[PDB]
Amino acid sequence: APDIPLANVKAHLTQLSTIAANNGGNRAHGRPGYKASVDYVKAKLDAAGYTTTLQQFTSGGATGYNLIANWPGGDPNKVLMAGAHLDSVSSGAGINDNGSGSAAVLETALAVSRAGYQPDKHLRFAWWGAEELGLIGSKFYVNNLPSADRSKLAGYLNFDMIGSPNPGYFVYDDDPVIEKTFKNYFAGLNVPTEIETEGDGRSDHAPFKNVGVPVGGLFTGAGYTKSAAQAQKWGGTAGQAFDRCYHSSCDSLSNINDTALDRNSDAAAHAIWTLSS
Ligand code: MET
Ligand SMILES: [Ca+2]
Ligand SMILES: [Zn+2]
Ligand SMILES: [Zn+2]
Repeated sequence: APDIPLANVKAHLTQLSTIAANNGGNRAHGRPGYKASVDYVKAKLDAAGYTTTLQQFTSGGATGYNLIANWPGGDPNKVLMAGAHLDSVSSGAGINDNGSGSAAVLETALAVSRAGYQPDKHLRFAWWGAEELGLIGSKFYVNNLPSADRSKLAGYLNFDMIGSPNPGYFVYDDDPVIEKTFKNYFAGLNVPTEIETEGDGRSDHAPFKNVGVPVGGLFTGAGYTKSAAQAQKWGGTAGQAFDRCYHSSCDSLSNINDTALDRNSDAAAHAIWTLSS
């Protein structure tokens, strides 16, 4: 797998920050900042050769969208998917929640095209709308997939909050093979990992997990407080939240830890290449 360049991921975060500032200060469902975010991600993918689909749905009286991107080729009967929600809450730009995961998945998709990668499994990437209203966009996607198509899913990898300013390195404990793939990557960097417990079923992997699709993912922490033992293994500040700007107006470009964002972007690419071979 390629090393994902941190500067390219940060450039996507800068564009999402400008989009929020030009649209009222947020990228929330039903507000202009959300569709403008979708348009930016779609344009980058279409230029790189992906087949893109916009899936529209209505929630809370307003139109939302999921953006699905398929890399042509690979086995149609074994699909590996990776995704991230693209909406924010209405209090701010949502740069760590979840510009961080959205930008890492987007740069991984661009890296597949730049590398001229031809995977054995078919690759599909998704950016979900309306996650902050209760996983509405990912539930819409799973509820509308025919059973024949659901059975072709080999795994779904989720990236939601991966650049927290006082980070921890948490790996989901769902499918064992996906979990081992991430743990082995961090082992090679000599960075310890812990099992994800703060978010539980509260992100877009839940609808997939509930229908039997293997899932996994990465998380760097939200409102919970980092312990002394955790600061000893990862640095940072014990007694402070992992993300002091969770769902706040201060979840801006300054609310990102570059080391954690780079490590988790590189781990995302490593898992995508490893599991699609
Ligand atoms: C990964 S669980 C914590 C984040 C939560 N899904 C959110 O969007 O706020
Ligand atoms: Ca990197
Ligand atoms: Zn989130
Ligand atoms: Zn959130």
